[PDB]
Amino acid sequence: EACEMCRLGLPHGSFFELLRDWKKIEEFRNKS
Amino acid sequence: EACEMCRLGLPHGSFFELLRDWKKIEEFRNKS
Amino acid sequence: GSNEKIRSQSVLNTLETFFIKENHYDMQREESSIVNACLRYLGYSKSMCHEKMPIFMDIAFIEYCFNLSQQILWEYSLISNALERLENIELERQNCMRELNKETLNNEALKLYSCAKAGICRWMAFHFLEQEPIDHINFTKFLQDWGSHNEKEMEALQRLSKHKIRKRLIYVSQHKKKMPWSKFNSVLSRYIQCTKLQLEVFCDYDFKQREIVKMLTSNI
Amino acid sequence: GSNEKIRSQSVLNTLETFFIKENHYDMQREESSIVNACLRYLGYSKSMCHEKMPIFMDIAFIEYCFNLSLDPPDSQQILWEYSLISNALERLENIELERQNCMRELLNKETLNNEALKLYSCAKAGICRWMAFHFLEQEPIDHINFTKFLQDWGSHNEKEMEALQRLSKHKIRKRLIYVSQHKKKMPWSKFNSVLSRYIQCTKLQLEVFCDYDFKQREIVKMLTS
Ligand SMILES: [Zn+2]
Ligand SMILES: [Zn+2]
Repeated sequence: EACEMCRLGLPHGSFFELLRDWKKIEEFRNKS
Repeated sequence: EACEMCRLGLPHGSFFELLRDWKKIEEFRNKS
Repeated sequence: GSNEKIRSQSVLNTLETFFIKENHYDMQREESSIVNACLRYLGYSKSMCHEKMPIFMDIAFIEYCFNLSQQILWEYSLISNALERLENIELERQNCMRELNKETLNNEALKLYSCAKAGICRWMAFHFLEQEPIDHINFTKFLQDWGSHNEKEMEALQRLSKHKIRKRLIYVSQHKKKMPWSKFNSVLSRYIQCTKLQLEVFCDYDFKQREIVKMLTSNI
Repeated sequence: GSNEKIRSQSVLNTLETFFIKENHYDMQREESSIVNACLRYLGYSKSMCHEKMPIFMDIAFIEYCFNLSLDPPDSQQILWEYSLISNALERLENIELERQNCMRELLNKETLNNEALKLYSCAKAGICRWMAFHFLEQEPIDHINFTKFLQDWGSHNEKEMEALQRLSKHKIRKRLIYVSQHKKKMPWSKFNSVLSRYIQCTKLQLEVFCDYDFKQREIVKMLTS
């Protein structure tokens, strides 16, 4: 119960940021 | 070499047929 | 070559953790995308084409196909394949059991099996009979393949097929309401849970039935 | 709670089997969908929100993000964007920290360690530089994020980073001339080689000494005889 993001069920942490970054690169290479 | 589907590189076998059947059920339940 | 084997094996092991439930598997919306991606990967995996499909796949399919948790697709090719996978489950049950409560459960599976198989074959037949025009070739081809233990019931459906739509609907509608689908949903659900229970207890599978075994030991 | 823990650990094991390469990871068409689905599953998994990410994920990310190659060239595959590249440097730092930590706890050990350190500093600086080049060619310059980037990732190189901040005040032609000339002198292919070697050197160290498997058996076999 320390983590308010976990309490609200919202996505966060390393695996989430990896996902977003991974998606950014895919986006960039399909357009390009 | 013996299996001509393997030689042709086309999909076949239990896992493929399971896939097709699973997709049919999904397509049916998606507009229901 | 065989790195593709290792990838495919690993994808299959992930499906095992998603599919093997205590109760029945269903597609929760948070898991559709990965389960689909796993199934498509195994489906197109060159290394998996002639590989023995684990029995948890057939069980998850039956649980999914008949919504065991108008949702069932009553289509000839699909239900035929569904019955074939239900058969695969039963053969695997028999072999694994062949190696007091052992025989009670074994007999319970045998009765639920035939009863479930009958229910599926019957309701497929009802669906053939509701169409207009009927496909007499496939209707017949289906009854020959699957309803060969309930032959007098299939004989009756065969000669019902000669009547036109109005009378077919009246027989089907009255016989649907005499024994509704909920009966067979309950029989089929019980055959799956009884098979899972047998295989974990005696044949050393793992269907997350540890808690179910402790409740039967308690005496309720 | 514990069941979705198990499911997320299994998705992670499947990713391990797709990401760990003898050479460098790249996204193949036939794996796109399952790799994307596994990454999204882990990204929303409640049980993974405060799990330490295994080092193979960072490595795969770095290989993918910088489009690393050993043997072979592709036209502009690297997304030079502040937030992405800052997160990439963080993940490279994590690889380095893992490598340093595991190397603390046969006769080639000191050499492999020292070679990784040199390669890390050079890789880090090269990524910094090329990100800075990108900033310098934007018009107008994003001075807040540009200054922020250099503070965070140009503390060791404080001598070079004074010049870029002065250069950012000059007009676009001057900045373009500078970048043009500095790219010809030290092109990206040099840093592709540095990163590739950092990553491959690290994988070997971690395999031989620190009990990882990064599919370097053939490099270890050659290092015997
Ligand atoms: Zn949290
Ligand atoms: Zn084949």
